[PDB]
Amino acid sequence: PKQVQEFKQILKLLKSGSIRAVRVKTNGENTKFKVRCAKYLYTYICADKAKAEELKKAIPKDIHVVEIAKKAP
Amino acid sequence: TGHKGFSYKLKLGKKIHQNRGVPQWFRMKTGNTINYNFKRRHWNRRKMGM
Amino acid sequence: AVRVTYVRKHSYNTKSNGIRIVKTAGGNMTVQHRQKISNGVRCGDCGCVLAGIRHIRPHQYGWLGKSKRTVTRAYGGVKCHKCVQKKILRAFLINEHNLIKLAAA
Amino acid sequence: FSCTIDLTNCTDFIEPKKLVTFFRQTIKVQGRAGNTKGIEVKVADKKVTITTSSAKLCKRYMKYLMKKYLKKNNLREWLRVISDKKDGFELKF
RNA sequence: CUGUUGCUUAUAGACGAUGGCAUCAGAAAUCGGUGUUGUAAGCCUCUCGGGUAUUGAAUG
RNA sequence: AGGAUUGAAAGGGAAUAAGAUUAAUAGUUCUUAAUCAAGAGAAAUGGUAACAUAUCAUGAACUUUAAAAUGGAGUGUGAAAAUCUACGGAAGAGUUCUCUUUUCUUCUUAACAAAAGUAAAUUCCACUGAAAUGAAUCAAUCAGAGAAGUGGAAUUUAUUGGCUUUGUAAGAAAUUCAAUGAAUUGUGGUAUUUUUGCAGUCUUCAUAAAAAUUAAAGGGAAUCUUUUGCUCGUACUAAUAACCGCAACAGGUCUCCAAGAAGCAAAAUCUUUAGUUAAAUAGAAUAACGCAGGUAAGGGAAGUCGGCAACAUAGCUCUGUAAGUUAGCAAGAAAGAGUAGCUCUGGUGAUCGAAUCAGAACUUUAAAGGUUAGGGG
Repeated sequence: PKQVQEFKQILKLLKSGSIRAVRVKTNGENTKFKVRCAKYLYTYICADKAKAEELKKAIPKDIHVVEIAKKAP
Repeated sequence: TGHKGFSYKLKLGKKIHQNRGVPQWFRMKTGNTINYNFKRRHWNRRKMGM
Repeated sequence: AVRVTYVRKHSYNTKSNGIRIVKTAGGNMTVQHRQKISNGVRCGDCGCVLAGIRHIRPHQYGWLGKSKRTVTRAYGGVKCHKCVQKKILRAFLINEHNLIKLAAA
Repeated sequence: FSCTIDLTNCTDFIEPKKLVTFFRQTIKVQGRAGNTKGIEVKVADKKVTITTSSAKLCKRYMKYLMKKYLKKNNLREWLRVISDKKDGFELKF
């Protein structure tokens, strides 16, 4: 597992076709966008709800998205 | 031991297979004298020496 | 305290059977397997440990980057800077001495 | 600090007064059971709270003296003090 | 008549034996006498207190 | 091109972890997340320097170097874990007519990677040139073939880069509550032990493996995605019942992990987690003679081949300690005094804390002695 640091690199990950799945985990303070790629699982810790919504919109519609909360699937 | 050669394990399995008694149907054959297998052994009674 | 067991079937505390007991989830402790401590590179002349090269197992040098297993200098990774500096002065001063002593003195 | 005791199903067993006093002459504000001038117990109708600010007290402190009650009045076998996970305690059978 | 059995029986005893009683029998606590230790627990004083006491001790 | 085979389930060695799961297997299954190997899709910069740059930035024959790969003792010290403890609590449990803001339990997190913040030790580099000699360590040791100072580079510290922190990752797990759903999961310590490194010191008429295999150098010849990963072992005991002694034999048989009290101590003794209450049958009675463990008036080796056996001395502190001697010892010689409980005071540090030492009142059954623990000449 690797972590992307700022908002720019994460977008290029969803823009690229290498993506396989996306899981969004909402915590009591932040929300993590975990992009399941071929080799690694990249994650972005978004602490701003406004920028979280922007990242949710940028997800391609043909990919599976899992929304996680206090209860795991 | 846990660690053993492949052919040694198969000889251990054969000794397990041969440690069995005469089946019931065999004992009902006419003119039958084989009721108990005398080549039988147990781990705590006779060591098979291999 | 929590007592542990070996995971592999090596029952003796040899050099390759080093372990570390670390804490895991729920309070139980698991057994790791720790690497052996390795030496570094030495200068071929003075036998001093070379700088800029990590002390890892021989097969792990292949995994490193190209620049991480040498020094960007002549005889880098086999001779110290003091080892090299004397090689340069030996080469130039002996040849210069031969030029004047012999070779049309 | 404001912790309450919920007695919505044991008012017949415990009348809220006594309990309103119990605390008053029993918190050891500085080792003295009774000198709770800074503790605001009041009545709070069905519930009983302490809403104390000046004095030092804790939730486990409150559960301790609550258990002193049901043992003192021999009814600890019937009830059992459980925290409501909301800085308060409620009694269960 | 004697033996068994009961009193987890004693003046007896390895087991037998021996001795005693067997319904006015026996057993039991309790109380009193008699001893040992040393002054209980709650609040120097309560306090010569408290505790034990046949188990092979003596009354009722 | 240089010498063939075999020889280690404790030597060398490419690469996997956490949680869950089974009546029984699990670094092997399942979930999630990784790693390794073998495949497929006229040749760069920076820094004075030590040296540094998500592959970068070519590098053949040949040669060289390094690694794999090297005793032991003792001292100091970095980090982790366990134990103990300070602050702040959340949840549950125990005691409670006598008190106890109380006692106890949980408050966790892997492989592999990241790089907010920040260490200890060592070795090098640049400036300058030290005598009125300085620098420093528990000890040492070091310096014009260049100290100290200032500023830098590198490496080691149980994976990346040692520690906190981060991704994995809370969605797991732990502890609770309700009838699957909800709650929590701070911060510290100039304390002890174990483990793991490090640094110098000492010691040898002892100097304490090799190869597979890997990297670098000198030389200058030539011009991200994806696939596969074969064979065999893997159950169980490992011993007061699974092994060797004819046996469920008080004998023998190599290792790993390791809590509290008390103490110098991994001693004896008691307890926690775990295991067990069965381990060649018992009941009544309470003779002799036994086996094991004790005690004893007065005397004190008179017993006996012989102090055999038993008794006796015993920890710590202070005072003191002879002849002899290979001058090192004898020596814990011998001999003497002290030691408890409670209430205080003082000494030993850092910018709150350590158990240790000394002294003073008062009280008592006058104190190492429960266990452990030299008899001496």
